[PDB]
Amino acid sequence: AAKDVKFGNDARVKMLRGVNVLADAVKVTLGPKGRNVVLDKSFGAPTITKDGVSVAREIELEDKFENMGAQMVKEVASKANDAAGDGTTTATVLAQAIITEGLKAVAAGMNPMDLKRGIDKAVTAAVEELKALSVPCSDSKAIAQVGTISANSDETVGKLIAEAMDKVGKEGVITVEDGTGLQDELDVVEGMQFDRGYLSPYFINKPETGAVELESPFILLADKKISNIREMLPVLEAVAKAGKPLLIIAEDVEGEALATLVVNTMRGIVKVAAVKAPGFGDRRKAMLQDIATLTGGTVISEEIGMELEKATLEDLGQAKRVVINKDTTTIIDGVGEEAAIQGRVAQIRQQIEEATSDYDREKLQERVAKLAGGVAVIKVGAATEVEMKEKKARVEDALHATRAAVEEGVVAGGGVALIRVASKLADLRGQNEDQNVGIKVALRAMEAPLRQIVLNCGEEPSVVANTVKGGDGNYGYNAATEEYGNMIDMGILDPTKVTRSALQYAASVAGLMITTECMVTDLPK
Amino acid sequence: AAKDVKFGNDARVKMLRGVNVLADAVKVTLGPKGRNVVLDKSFGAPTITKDGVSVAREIELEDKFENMGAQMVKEVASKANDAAGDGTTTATVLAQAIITEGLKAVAAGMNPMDLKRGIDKAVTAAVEELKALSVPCSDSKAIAQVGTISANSDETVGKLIAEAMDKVGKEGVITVEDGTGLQDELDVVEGMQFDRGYLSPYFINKPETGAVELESPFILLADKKISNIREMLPVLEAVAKAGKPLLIIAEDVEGEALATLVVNTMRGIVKVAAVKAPGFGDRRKAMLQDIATLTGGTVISEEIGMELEKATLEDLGQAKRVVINKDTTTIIDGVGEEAAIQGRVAQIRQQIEEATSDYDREKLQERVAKLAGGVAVIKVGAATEVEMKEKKARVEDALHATRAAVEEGVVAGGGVALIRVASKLADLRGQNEDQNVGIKVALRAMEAPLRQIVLNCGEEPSVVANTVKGGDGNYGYNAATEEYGNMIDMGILDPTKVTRSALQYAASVAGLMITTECMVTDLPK
Amino acid sequence: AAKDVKFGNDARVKMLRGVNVLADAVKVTLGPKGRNVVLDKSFGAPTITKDGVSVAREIELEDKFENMGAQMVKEVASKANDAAGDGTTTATVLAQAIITEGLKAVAAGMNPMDLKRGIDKAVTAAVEELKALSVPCSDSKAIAQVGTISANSDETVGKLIAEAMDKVGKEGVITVEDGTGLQDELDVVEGMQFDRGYLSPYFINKPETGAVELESPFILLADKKISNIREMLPVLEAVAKAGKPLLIIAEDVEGEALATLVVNTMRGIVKVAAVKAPGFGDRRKAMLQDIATLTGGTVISEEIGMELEKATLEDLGQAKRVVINKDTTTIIDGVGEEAAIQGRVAQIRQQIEEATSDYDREKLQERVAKLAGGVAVIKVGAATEVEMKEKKARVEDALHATRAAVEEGVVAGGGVALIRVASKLADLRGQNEDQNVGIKVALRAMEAPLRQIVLNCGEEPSVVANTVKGGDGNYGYNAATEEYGNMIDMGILDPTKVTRSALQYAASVAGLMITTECMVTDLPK
Ligand SMILES: Nc1ncnc2c1ncn2[C@@H]1O[C@H](COP(=O)(O)OP(=O)(O)OP(O)(O)=S)[C@@H](O)[C@H]1O
Ligand SMILES: Nc1ncnc2c1ncn2[C@@H]1O[C@H](COP(=O)(O)OP(=O)(O)OP(O)(O)=S)[C@@H](O)[C@H]1O
Ligand SMILES: Nc1ncnc2c1ncn2[C@@H]1O[C@H](COP(=O)(O)OP(=O)(O)OP(O)(O)=S)[C@@H](O)[C@H]1O
Repeated sequence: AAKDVKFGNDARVKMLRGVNVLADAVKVTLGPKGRNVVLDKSFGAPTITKDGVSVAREIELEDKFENMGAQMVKEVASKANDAAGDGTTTATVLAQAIITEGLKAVAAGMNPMDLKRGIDKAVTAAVEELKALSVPCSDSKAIAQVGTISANSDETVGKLIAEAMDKVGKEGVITVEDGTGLQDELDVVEGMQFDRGYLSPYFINKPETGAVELESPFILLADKKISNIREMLPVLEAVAKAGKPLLIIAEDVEGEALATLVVNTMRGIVKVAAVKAPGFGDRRKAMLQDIATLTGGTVISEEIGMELEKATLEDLGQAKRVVINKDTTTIIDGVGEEAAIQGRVAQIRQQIEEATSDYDREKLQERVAKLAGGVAVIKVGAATEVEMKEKKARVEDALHATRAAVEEGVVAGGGVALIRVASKLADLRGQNEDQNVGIKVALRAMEAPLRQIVLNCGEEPSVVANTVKGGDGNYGYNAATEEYGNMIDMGILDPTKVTRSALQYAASVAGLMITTECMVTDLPK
Repeated sequence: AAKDVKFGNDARVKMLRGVNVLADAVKVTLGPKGRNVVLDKSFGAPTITKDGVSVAREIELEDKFENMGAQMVKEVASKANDAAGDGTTTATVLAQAIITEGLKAVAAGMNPMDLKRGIDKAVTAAVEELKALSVPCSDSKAIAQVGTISANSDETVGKLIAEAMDKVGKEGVITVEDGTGLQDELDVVEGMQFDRGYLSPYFINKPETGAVELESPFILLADKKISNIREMLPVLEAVAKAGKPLLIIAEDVEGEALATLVVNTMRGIVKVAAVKAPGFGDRRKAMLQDIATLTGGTVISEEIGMELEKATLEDLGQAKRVVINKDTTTIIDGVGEEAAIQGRVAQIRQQIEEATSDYDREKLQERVAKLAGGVAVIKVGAATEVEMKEKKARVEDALHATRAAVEEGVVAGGGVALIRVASKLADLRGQNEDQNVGIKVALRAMEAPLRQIVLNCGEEPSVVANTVKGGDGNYGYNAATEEYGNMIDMGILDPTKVTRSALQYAASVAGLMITTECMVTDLPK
Repeated sequence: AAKDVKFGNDARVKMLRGVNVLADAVKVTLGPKGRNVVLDKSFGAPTITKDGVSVAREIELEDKFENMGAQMVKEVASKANDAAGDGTTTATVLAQAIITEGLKAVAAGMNPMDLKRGIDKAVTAAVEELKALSVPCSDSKAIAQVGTISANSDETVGKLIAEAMDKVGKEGVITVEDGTGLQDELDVVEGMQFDRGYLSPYFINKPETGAVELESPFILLADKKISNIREMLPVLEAVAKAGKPLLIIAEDVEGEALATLVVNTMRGIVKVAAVKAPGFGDRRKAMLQDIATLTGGTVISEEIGMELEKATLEDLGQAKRVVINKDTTTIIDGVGEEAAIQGRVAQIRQQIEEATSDYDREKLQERVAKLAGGVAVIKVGAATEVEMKEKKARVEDALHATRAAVEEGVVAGGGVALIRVASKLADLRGQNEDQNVGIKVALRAMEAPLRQIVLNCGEEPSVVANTVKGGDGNYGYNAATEEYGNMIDMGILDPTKVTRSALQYAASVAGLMITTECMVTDLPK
């Protein structure tokens, strides 16, 4: 239809208003002293939440221009949340700071492209500087410490994460569900993890988590493009007779199949989920064979000649559980015999031995790693179900933070990492005045998180920020106790990966917003 | 859709207006001299009630922000009602007082978080002070007295509840039914009680009471989740042939099952209500076996291999009547033979003997307690049906108040307990000026119930409050007779539990509301 | 009446709008290719002028705040005009450029005071750079050249002014009148020069010239502060009998005295003007005695004991013509006998000889200089009266430009002096980022005059400015012939005192207006 076009400074001020609204709403909740934000619910009492993700998710604006500016900032912040699993409001605060200052400079007649270049130079220098500040978190002691800190200062969860990491390995797989007993337990069983997301969001049976949980499902294996609904009617009838949930592994699923599966799930007769095939090409076929070995299933490929119509329940694979993250999968305790798994591992090991290509050898090495290490499973232990769910959530987020710290490292949190790298990069200069201004904008915007935390605490942000800058090393402000001190000693730690991702994504969105003039949208109707 | 966002002081004033409206509407009906409140009935004459619960339930405003604030206060007040049984209007009055004073202080630039900390410290000291002031109510004489006072000064109900408590036990199960003869009767038979709530409010066949009553129903004992309606279609055919209502106890039911059961109940062909299974894991199965032994039913579990499709009426359990409270269940006189009942009791007794874990032994002990003590049945006795209903309601609310007093204790009522606690804590001080102001706000808000009661009586609230404060012990104001005196001599008594719950929940909602800035809601349309 | 107060950024934008309006209106007429501007005349046809002063004088805006901004810029531009004589539009263009860029920077969040400091540092460096670039104009050849260039390329007036200044002296005083014959005439006669302005503008009998012309007037000479009108009634009667205009030398006059003189001049019976006494103190008395010697008058002083009431026509002095200026005064051919003039000159010469104080000796030296050099009179010569007026105006403005060039020097005009200065000062840096920005604002605003001239010519200003910057020395753009070349060779020359004053005053107003927060006015009524 017709579309209103606003280009020039008016577009920029609309975008600025939108990012301002979203950033205020979401930054009010940053830190331990984050002030509550109450979101209206359609039916029943409103929810109260200091979680930045929820308040950001529930933000849409009336007028299209500032609404889409807010949507851009929200999308990049959610991307940052997906990258590291944390640091959403930090990313949005860094965004709001950089966009505000950069758009002020652009209104000041500066060249937007040079500002973009200066901000990019500043942020890459800050990223490598943070990598210089990073403290390794390889020892199990720091693993337990960060697990404790992430989960509201609980030592048991940190201990559990430490033991799981010791058992399954540094880069293994860790999952958590509920346990029957009051005591936490640990076990390791052959499993899986390949990075593929669900085809449609509607497969989520528990929206609050964002994944699915199929207790004892079948699993299908297919190297063939899902073309017609007629191909999987026999398996649908079989699974309906079985009264048991089902999963689908396919090369790709067509939109008509998307509509059919969504309709079937809404009907509730069959609980079917589908996910993209992992890997690619002959590697994809080999790992599909690995999954068939795991679950006792069989790969149905057109080249072989078999068809999805000729599929019996015996041909289908099985597992005792499966969870699909938004961009990852995990099957646990494949029914397939362990002797066959060992044989397949040995076969791929000789494939590694004969391998000459470096990247193919890396693919084979990670294939044997994921096929032999399996998955470590955690079961939470307490008395009542409310504490089951809350402690399960604590374990989940602590595991996310701990793995993020293991991947890259851990730096003194509380927003002092950014302060320290900013003070380090005080002498950075670009190729002209505009690039220098952009660099200074980035540097002064990287002080935003600490200032916001202090403002939420109620103290004067400028005084605390100046005091923190005066100190050196990890000297910083404690929001909880309102006392200065070595941030690492008091346990306030934030994974280097989360801060790096938040900073980089905020810089990316801010640079992309600074260099925008035209903005086409539907008419207000 | 688009969402209007209001953050800052305007959010606070909107929420203050909403709580003011709800608090006025519900506090006008506090105490014995509560003024009547009139509400719409869509068809017919309006209803008239001094009951705070109804007037609070029917309040929800037109503009979104104050509406949602009123919804917060209403939700917390209803939570207090569910926890204790009464004290809803007291909770809302305390919440209004604390909100008004706290927001007035926050407008004065005081730190919201410190105010919340001060209020929390004050209310914790207040709660332990109430526990200090608590008077035990273990004697049957005070049990009868509180039962009499709760039920509009009726001694017969106090006598009945005293006899029932003596017969079954202190922490037994008490139930009230309708009797044939004018004389009141009492009989105790093997029964059940586990704390689980209904899946959907639509199961409620009697909305005014909040539960359901099934005369001589079947009960379907299950162990797995409900995946398809096909699993219990033969059960539905059997219960339709029987023409007698049915209940479902199972691990869980899903959304399509809820829709199916709601549609079936609206049809009226089958009267079916489902409830979540009790316990957790192995003890869940143990108490399911206990239910099987009570009702003569059989546990259906996929692990055993049994399926819901092959369900026969003989396999179904039975009872002579069933009532499911909003968050509790009771089955009375399970048809199952009593012999197996004491066999199971003895078995679990030896399980207690061999038990080494303390909490598992506690679960086994409460299991044998609930399996041996059974349920008390107290059928009301009078001439006509109108007095049947009103006296049944009186027995219900008197039972709630009496058990609440038994659990914790009983303190001087009329709002004097809070006055005495506030006077005791007059010297409490926090860590700075803001926490001190918060503590003083809580303390001066503790005088709201007595002041409101006196204002409803039409006297001068400040004069009566000052006179009560001048006195010591339990010296207070008898609203009914408009004369001072020892509040316990004339029997005006409040359970410690209800006052404690009201105070704590008012403090909690006040802490959440004081520290709120952002408020997102749909546009006014 | 009440007063509307506007402080903050809205004040800056209001002032910016006002100065933008004034600057556009007045800058359209800059340079030789200045576009015509049409003003409005209350009665008759509109006037048409390319003169910047005329268009600026007639601009005041309906909105009060814009009007205050415009009036500030107009005041400082008129002050710049008064300092040198020509360069009003250049001053306004510089002021507009600096104001626009500086207020844009202030909106960019930079410190106004540091911006003002940077601009002041830049303009001081620019002023000393102009003094470096200055070329002496002592030779009569360049004097005739600049006289020709100022007077629309007329060589005769350049010749005349050269001869006159050779006759009198470098720092002499030059005057122009109308001659009976078509041939130009020149003569030197004993005269006077002291710097004092008219007490009220209403004394101006010729508003288009801003001065008074009294043919053969009497001159009063008084050292006493005017007190009452009765003191000069007898002299007023005497001069009314004489039927001749009068001029008054007095220590000072008050409100009622000047009001009565204004009333009398409006009546037209007596055409009397009054000017403040020159200098100060015993020097004032000594050169009042010099004036008495010049005109044959007498000093009337209370200390001597003589009063203004006792004043005969013989006591009054005489001259053959007198002209007042806004801040200057000259009397020509005092009737006083030349022998007395020589005697007084000798007396003050011996006073110089005995003088020991350096500054008193300087006053004595300039006193003898003005008492011996006298005045120059240049009678313009042509046929008709219209060319009489236009050539007299040409002589006046050429004389102003030539004396301005003689005082300080002459630099390559056409706006390239400032271009070269800005290019020279490209490496100047302040004490921080804000001062650096202010310096760059001043430097980029120095290019405004040439850009505006080129834009008036219709060419692309950026291209011509870049070409001129590329060249070095006095290479520049000729607006009239639209071809590049050497300014000195092409005769486009500007006094170094006309450009310095414009630049300094533009910088002064820009600094004074950048650091303006609050701005009160009267209500719009
Ligand atoms: N008590 C504390 N005092 C100071 N800084 C803290 C404290 N607790 C956490 N942080 C820091 O807060 C940053 C993360 O922001 P928070 O909102 O507090 O936590 P979060 O779980 O990351 O929430 P978001 O919305 O994802 S940023 C990290 O740099 C932590 O080191
Ligand atoms: N005769 C009395 N004199 C003084 N106070 C009384 C008297 N009778 C009851 N009260 C008090 O009045 C309050 C009763 O409040 P209600 O009007 O029943 O509402 P509520 O108990 O706060 O909550 P609900 O859900 O409405 S019962 C309690 O604090 C009693 O202690
Ligand atoms: N032929 C020319 N080529 C280029 N520039 C010229 C030429 N003739 C004059 N100029 C410049 O044009 C400007 C003359 O400006 P004007 O229009 O006279 O206003 P102004 O001199 O700034 O002030 P006033 O009071 O109006 S005279 C000076 O900067 C001259 O150096």
